[PDB]
Amino acid sequence: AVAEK
Amino acid sequence: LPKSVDWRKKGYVTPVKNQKQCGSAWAFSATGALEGQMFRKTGKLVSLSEQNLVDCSRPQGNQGCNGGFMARAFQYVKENGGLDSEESYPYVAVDEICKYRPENSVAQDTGFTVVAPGKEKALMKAVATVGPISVAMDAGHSSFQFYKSGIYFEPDCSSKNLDHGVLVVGYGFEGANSQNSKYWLVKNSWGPEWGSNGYVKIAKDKNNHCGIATAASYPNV
Ligand SMILES: [Cl-]
Ligand SMILES: [Cl-]
Repeated sequence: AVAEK
Repeated sequence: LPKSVDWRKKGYVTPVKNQKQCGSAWAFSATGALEGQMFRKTGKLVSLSEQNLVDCSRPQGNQGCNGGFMARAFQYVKENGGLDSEESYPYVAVDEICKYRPENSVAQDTGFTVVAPGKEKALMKAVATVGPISVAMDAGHSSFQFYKSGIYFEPDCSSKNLDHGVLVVGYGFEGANSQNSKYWLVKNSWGPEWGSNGYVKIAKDKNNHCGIATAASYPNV
């Protein structure tokens, strides 16, 4: 899953 | 087995990375596990190339920024003969041309070992005896996106339908009693700003919470 920063 | 384990304290783990807007967590989980094993074998910690996995492992079943599996990445490294360093094959978070160069390889594997599915005690044995372990989990929750402290527990978590690859670097417990308030130490790939410096404590021996022992594996070096 993605969500980065 | 030990009451607690933390491979970060022994030099096995690289700083936290950031996958950005690319579905490549499976590649970061696999490089994390290979980085541990190469350190156990040689004494040298070298950051490995997720981009090499993203661009080159389509034949094995991976889909780049659209998803993949850690076992398929270890299969690629075995069939390929090698894996490049992050320095030589940098991360750009998009699908690109395979640029694998044997002269820049800093890692190899002969296959991989699977942890028995569903078994948190089998996962505990592998973490204690081997090093960091690749694992799948259900991370699709706002509570996980905004995690900051504490032992993570989410009722909505599934132990069977998973969507994210991470790295188990250890396990521990709160308190003086080693037999309760247990947790898995997990390295994510959403940057050091996410979570607790890029890490999360996931509830341990609470019925395979979020699927951490459902599909666990490690490379054989
Ligand atoms: Cl896998
Ligand atoms: Cl920390």
